[PDB]
Amino acid sequence: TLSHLRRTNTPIAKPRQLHNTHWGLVCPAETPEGQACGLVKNL
Amino acid sequence: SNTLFDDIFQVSEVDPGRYNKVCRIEAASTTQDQCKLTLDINVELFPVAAQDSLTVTIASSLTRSWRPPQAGDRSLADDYDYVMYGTAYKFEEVSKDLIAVYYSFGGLLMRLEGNYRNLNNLKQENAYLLIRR
Amino acid sequence: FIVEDDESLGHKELKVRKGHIAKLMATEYQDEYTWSSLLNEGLVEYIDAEEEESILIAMQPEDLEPAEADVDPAKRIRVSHHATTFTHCEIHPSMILGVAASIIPFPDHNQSPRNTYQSAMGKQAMGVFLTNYNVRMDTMANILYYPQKPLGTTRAMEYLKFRELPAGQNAIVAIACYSGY
Amino acid sequence: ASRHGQKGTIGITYRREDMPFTAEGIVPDLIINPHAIPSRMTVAHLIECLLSKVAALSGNEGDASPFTDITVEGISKLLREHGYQSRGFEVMYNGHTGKKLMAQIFFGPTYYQRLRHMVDDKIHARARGPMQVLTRQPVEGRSRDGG
Amino acid sequence: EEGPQVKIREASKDNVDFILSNVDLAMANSLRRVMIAEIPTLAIDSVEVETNTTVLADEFIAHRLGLIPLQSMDIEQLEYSRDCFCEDHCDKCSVVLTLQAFGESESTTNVYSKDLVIVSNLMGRNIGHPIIQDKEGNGVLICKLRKGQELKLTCVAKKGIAKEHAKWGPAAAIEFEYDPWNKLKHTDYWYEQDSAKEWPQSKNCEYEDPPNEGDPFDYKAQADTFYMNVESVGSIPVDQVVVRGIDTLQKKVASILLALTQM
Amino acid sequence: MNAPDRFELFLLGEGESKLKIDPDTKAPNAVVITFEKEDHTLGNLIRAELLNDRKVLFAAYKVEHPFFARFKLRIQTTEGYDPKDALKNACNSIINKLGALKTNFETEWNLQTL
Amino acid sequence: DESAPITAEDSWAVISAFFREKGLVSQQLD
Amino acid sequence: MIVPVRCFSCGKVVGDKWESYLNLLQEDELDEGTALSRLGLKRYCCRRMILTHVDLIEKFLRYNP
Amino acid sequence: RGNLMGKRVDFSARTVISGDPNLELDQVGVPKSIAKTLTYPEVVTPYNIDRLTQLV
Amino acid sequence: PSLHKMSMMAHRVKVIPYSTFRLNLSVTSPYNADFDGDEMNLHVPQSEETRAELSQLCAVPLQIVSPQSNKPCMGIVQDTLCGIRKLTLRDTFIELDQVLNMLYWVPDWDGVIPTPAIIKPKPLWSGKQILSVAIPNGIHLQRFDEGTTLLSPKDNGMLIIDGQIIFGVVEKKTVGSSNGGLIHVVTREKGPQVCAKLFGNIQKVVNFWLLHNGFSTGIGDTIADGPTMREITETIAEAKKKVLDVTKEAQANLLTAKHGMTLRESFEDNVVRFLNEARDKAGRLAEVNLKDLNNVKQMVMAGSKGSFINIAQMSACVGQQSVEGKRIAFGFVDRTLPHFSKDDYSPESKGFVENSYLRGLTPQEFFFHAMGGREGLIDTAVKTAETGYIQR
RNA sequence: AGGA
Ligand SMILES: Nc1ncnc2c1ncn2[C@@H]1O[C@H](COP(=O)(O)CP(=O)(O)OP(=O)(O)O)[C@@H](O)[C@H]1O
Ligand SMILES: [Mg+2]
Ligand SMILES: [Zn+2]
Ligand SMILES: [Zn+2]
Repeated sequence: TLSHLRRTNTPIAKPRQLHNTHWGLVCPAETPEGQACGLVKNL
Repeated sequence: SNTLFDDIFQVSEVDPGRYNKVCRIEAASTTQDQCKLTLDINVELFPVAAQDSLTVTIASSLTRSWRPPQAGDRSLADDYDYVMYGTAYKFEEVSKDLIAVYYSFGGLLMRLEGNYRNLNNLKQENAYLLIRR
Repeated sequence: FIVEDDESLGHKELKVRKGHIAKLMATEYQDEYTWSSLLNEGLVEYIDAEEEESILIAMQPEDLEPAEADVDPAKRIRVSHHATTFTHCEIHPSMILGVAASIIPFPDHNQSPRNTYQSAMGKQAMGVFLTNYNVRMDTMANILYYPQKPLGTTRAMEYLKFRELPAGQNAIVAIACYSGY
Repeated sequence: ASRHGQKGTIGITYRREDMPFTAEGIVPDLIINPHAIPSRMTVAHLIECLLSKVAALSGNEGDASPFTDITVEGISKLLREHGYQSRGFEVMYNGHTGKKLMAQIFFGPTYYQRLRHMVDDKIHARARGPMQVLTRQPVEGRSRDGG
Repeated sequence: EEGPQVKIREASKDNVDFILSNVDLAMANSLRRVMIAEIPTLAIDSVEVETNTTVLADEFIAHRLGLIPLQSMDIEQLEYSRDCFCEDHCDKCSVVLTLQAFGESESTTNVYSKDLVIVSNLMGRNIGHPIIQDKEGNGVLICKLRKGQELKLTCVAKKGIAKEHAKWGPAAAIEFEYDPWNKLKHTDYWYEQDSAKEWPQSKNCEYEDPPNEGDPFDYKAQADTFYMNVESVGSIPVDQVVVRGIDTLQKKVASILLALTQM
Repeated sequence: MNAPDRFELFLLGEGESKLKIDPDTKAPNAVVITFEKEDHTLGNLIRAELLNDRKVLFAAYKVEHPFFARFKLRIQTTEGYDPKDALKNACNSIINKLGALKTNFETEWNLQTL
Repeated sequence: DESAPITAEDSWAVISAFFREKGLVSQQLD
Repeated sequence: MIVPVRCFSCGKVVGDKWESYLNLLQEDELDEGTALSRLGLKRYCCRRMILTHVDLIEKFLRYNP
Repeated sequence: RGNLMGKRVDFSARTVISGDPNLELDQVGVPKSIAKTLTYPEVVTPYNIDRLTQLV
Repeated sequence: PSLHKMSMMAHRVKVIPYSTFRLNLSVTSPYNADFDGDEMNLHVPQSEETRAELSQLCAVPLQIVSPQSNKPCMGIVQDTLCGIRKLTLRDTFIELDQVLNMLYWVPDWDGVIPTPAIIKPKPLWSGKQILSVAIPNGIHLQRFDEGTTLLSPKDNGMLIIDGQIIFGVVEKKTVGSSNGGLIHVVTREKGPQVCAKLFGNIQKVVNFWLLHNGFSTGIGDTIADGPTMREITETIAEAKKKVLDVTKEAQANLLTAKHGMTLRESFEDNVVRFLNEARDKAGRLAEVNLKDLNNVKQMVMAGSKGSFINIAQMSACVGQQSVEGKRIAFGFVDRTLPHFSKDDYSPESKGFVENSYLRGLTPQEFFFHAMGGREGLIDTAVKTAETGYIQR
C-alpha cells in the first residue's frame, strides 16, 4: 500500500536507464521488469 | 589357483596430494634393481612412512557374490596386514625385457615395472594385492 | 544538512550540532522542536535536481568532516574528506532507497538485480495490511495467522511500520542437500 | 520467498522424525538448496541468517541496515560467544538413521514470506466443456472452465 | 545388569538427561523417532461453535484448542473412535470439554486453558484435564474479549498420534548426540585454520576420553553410548515418554512377528 | 485438495496386508518383504539386526517414494536357513533388547529424587 | 557542549523528526 | 496476532509464557534475552516465538462491535 | 493465427511443476484430481470388456 | 515458450497425490523448467493412432541425443552432479551396511555383492566401485584432461572399461549433457530405453549416498584468508596508482594516442584495462586460497552451479561498472555524483566497485552497481521480444 | 493490474 502511494509513471532519448540525477530522488532498485522497466519509478 | 608375484620393496616417498585418507607410495625392489613400484594406499587402515620393508604379493585366487563372515571359520589366505582387489588395465612395453602393468583397486591405482614376471601377470579383473609389515 | 566554512573554532563545520539533536529528542520523549524548526533555523534545506548540480555533498558527517592530524580489515574500503568546499551533508545514504528496497536486509551485500527482484516480491507477500481487516468488505483479502517481526531489521522499518504490521515469519532454515526434493 | 530475490515452491513436507537435527534437538522448518547461492551472489541472505541466529539467542533486534559498520567477522565473534560455530555451521544428524552427517549444515533463522501463488488456486484440467459462440472453440480461463 | 544400559544424568517434571550404552545407533534412533511420532495422547479434535463475538475466527480458535495439552496419563484405557462401536463418539472413546466466556468487565477479559470444563464422564480415569504448568495456574491463553464479546464451544478430545497430527505430540525437542570427540570420523569438520579451535567442544566430551594424537585410526570401532535428553509437553510425564516409547516400539515389532504367524 | 488422508500413514487399507513376502528371482535363498503402513522407524531397525545374524548373507531396505508409507526389505541367507526365520529371530532379538531397556530405565528412574 | 558537532548515529533523530512531521504520503496530500 | 500455543519447530508450549514475558520486561525492568531465558526458552526456535511475536489482537480489541 | 494456426483445446490440463528424484526420466506425476478429469475413449473389445465393465 | 522440438515431449502417466505435476530432474533442461513456481501443460491423445505417434516419436528417451547440436540435451544436474563428484573421489570408501542399501536401490542389480577394493583390515568399497553398478556391461569410455597420465595422478579424465570406472572423478564432463559423454555413448551404444533407465539409476544411488553424506553452503565459504585479503587489498591499491600514473601523464600532454583513436579513447581503454586486470588478479587470489572443503569451490568443481567470476565478486572485489561499455558517465556537469569534485576521472568516480559483496558496497559503489544492473534488466526486456520474433 |  505504501509503495503504491509513492509510485511514478513515465508516459511514452533513453528513459529506462538509471540516471545520475535520480540520486536521492527515486529508488535505484524499485522498478518492474519488462515493458515497464525503468518507466515505473518509485520515490 | 596359485600365486603370481612376490618381492620385498623399500619406500622412497609417500604422497597425500590433496587426499586425507589416501597416499601414493613410491618404492623400489631390494632384490632386482630394474624393479620399481607406484601404488595408492588407504593410510587410515594401514599407514606407511618412508624406508619400510613390505612384502608385495599378487595371486589370482584366495566369480560369484562376496560372503562377509566365517573368515576364521574358512582359510584366511592372508598372512598379510593389507589386502586389495582390482583390475589389470594396461600392459606398457618399456623396451627390452622390461614391461609395466597397471592395476586399479576401485580407483586406487598401481604401476609395477620389472621384466621376468612375463609368464605370470595376466590381463585379468581378478588379481589380489597383498602387503605385510 | 547545511555545512558552513563559518566557524570560529577551526574548519568548515555542519550547522546541526549535538544540542539540536537532544532538543528534538525532548519532543520525541513527549509521546516543541519540530522538523520546520530545523528548516527555519536554516540548519537543513530542500535541494532539487537543478540546484544539486552546483553543490558539493559529504556522505557521512563526523567520518567526513575533521581532517587527519590501526585500520579494521573487516570493514568495506571507504574514500576520504579531501574536499574543503563541502556545501551540504547527506542526512543518511540509505534514504536514497524507496519503501520496497528499505525492507531488504544488507542490500549492499547483494547483486543489484536480486534487490530489484525482492522490491517486487514483497507486494505478493501476506500479512496484516490494516487492523480494521475484520470491519472492511474488500473483494479478496489475505491475512497471515501468526505474523512475526523480522529478527534482522532496517532503521527505515521504524518509519515504515513493518515491525507493527509484518509480512512474514522467522523460519528456522537449513541450506542443505537432503532428500533431493 | 526470502527478502533477497529467492523465490520457491514447497516440493515435499517432511514430518519432524524424518527431518535432519542438531544435537540440541532442533529441526529446520524449511530446507533450501546449496545451489541457490553461488550463481546468485546473494551474500546478504547468508549474513541475515547469521545475524538473526545471534539476535534470537541474545534477544536483541539485529540491525541489517544498508550503510553501516556491521561486519560478518563482528557477528561471527558474538555467535561463538553464544557457543555456536562462528560461521553459523552446525553438525547435523540424519533423521532416518540417526547417523551424523559427514557435512555441517548452515543452520539459522531467516525471514521467509508467504506468497499469493498457491497451487490449488492455479491447478486446472478440462476434457470437453464450454465453447465460444462465434468460433465454436473452447472458452478461455480456469474460472470459465476453458481449454 | 542386562543388555543395553541407562544412566540418568538429570531428572525433573519435564526433562530427562541420560546415557544409553551397550546399544546400536539404529535402535537409539528408532526410539528417538517413536517418542516424537507414535506414542498416543488426547487432544481436542472436534470443535462445535455456538457463539463467537471475538476478533479471532472460529477455525483460528479451533486450531489453538487442539494444540492445548490435555491429561493423557490413562490414555491407554480410552478407545480410538475408529475402533469404538458407537455412532460418532462416547465416554469409551472421548472426553467432552466445554468453554463459555463473556466480557463482563470493562477491562480486557482473557480466555484460558483452565476455562475448559469436562462435561463427559471420565470413568474415574486421569484424562482430559488441561495441562497447567503455569505459575499463576492459568495454562494456555486461548483468547481475549472486550465487552459483549462472547464465546461458546463444545470440544471432543480423542486418542491419537503425532503421525496423524502434531497436536498429539507427547514430546518437545529430543537432544541426541554420540562420539563428542570425533573418534569414529562420522563427520569431517569444515574449518578455516584449525577444526579443533573453530568448532566448540561438547559437554559430553567429559564423559568420554580425548583421542590422544599418538594413536592409529580405530576402524574396528562401532557407535554405542548415546547422550540424550527427552523433554515432555505435559500430557504424559517425562519417564513415560521414554517408557511408552520403548513399549510402543516393542509392540510395533511384535506385530511383525504376529503378522508372520497369521501368514 | 489432492492431499491423502493422514491416517493412511499407519492404518491398513481395504484388504491390504502388513506383509507381502515374495521370493527374489535374481539370487538363491533370497526374499523380498514389503511392509505396508511402515517407515524408517521399523525399517533400518530390522535391517540392522539382520546384519548381526552370521547366517544372513544380505540385508537392505528401501522406501521407494516418500508419499507412500511402505518399504521393501530384501533378505538373503546361507543355504538351509530360511529368510522368514531370519526375520522372526531378528524381531525377537529386538523385543528382548527393548525388554532389558525398559527394565533398566525404570530401575534407574526410580533411584532419582526430582 | 550544546553546540558540539553531531555523530553519524544522530542522523536518525533528524530523519525521525522529518517523518513525525511529514509522513510517508506527504506529497499526495500537500 | 495472539501468542502461538507451542513453538512451530519443536512444539514446546509457549501459550502460557506471554503474560509473564511482558511482566519480566515492565515490572522486573529486565532485558528480552534474560526474560526469555528465565521463562525457560533455551532453544532459538522457542526464543524467536516469544521474542518476534506481534500481539495484534490488542489493536482489534479497540473496535466497538 | 488466433483460431486456425493456434486453438484452445479440450483434453488439456495445467498446474505447477515440482521435481521428483523418485520418478523415472520418462514419467510425469499426474495429480489424482487431474487424472479423474482427463479421459481417454477406450473401445469395448473382448480383450478389455471385463476391465472396462469394472471401471464403469 | 516452446522454442524447441524438445519443449513438447511424451511421458508415461503416474497418478499421484498432491496438486503438482512431478517431473524427473534430468528432463528439466530441455523444457527450461525450474520449480520457482513454473506451470506446465499436459495433452491427452484420444486415439490409438495418436498415442503411437507420441510413444514412437516424441517419447522423452528418444529425445536424449538432439540434432540441434548433435549431442545429448539431457544430463545429470544439481544435487546428483554435486554428489557424484563427492562419491567418486579416491578418498571415498563405503562400509558394508550402506553398500548393501546403495545396491538394493539400483532396480536392476544382479544380486551379486561385488568384491570390495579393500578386503581386510575392514572390507571397504569405493565410490567408483559401487557407482559402476549403474554403468551397464559393454560401455567403454576414455578421456584425457590436462596432463592425465595412464596412472592419472590427479584423478583427471576418465577411464571406463566394460561398464566399470578404472580412474577419474565423475562430473560435468563425463555425466553431464556433453559430446563425448557417458550419456551420449550409453544412448548410441545400448539404446534410448537403456540410457533413460541409467539416468534413474545414477540418481537413485547418488541421491541416496548424498542424503546420508549431506552437503551445505554458508558465509564461511565466501571468507578468504587475512593474508589473502592483504594481498587483494594491495593488488587494487597498485592498480589505482598505475591508473593515476596514466592520469597525470595524459593531463601533461605526454600521452601518445593509439592509431585510430582519440587521445581520450586511448586513455580510457588503458584505465578500464588495468581495473579489469586487477579484478581478475584479486579474484584469482581467492579461488586459490579456498581449500578443497570450500562448498562453493565444490560446486564449481563438479560444475553443478557457479564459476570463477562468482567467487571473484563475492569474496575479493566486485569490479568496474559499465553502462554502454563506457564506465559511469558525467550525468551531472563534469562529475558522476554531487559527492565528487569536477573533472574527476578516478576509478572511484567513474564507478569501480573495489569492495566484495562479503565486505559490502559504499553508497557511491551501490548506486553505480545499480545503474549497471538496471541496464541488464532493460536489455533482457528489449531483446526477449526481438529474439522471439526472429524465431517466428 | 500480476505470473515463469
Ligand atoms: N517474458 C518471458 N517470456 C518467455 N519466457 C520467459 C519470460 N520471462 C522468463 N521466462 C523464462 O523463465 C526462466 C527463468 O527466468 P527467471 O525466473 O528470472 C530466473 P533466472 O534468470 O533463470 O536465474 P537463476 O536460475 O540463477 O535464478 C527463463 O530462463 C525463461 O525461459
Ligand atoms: Mg522459474
Ligand atoms: Zn465411542
Ligand atoms: Zn522450539
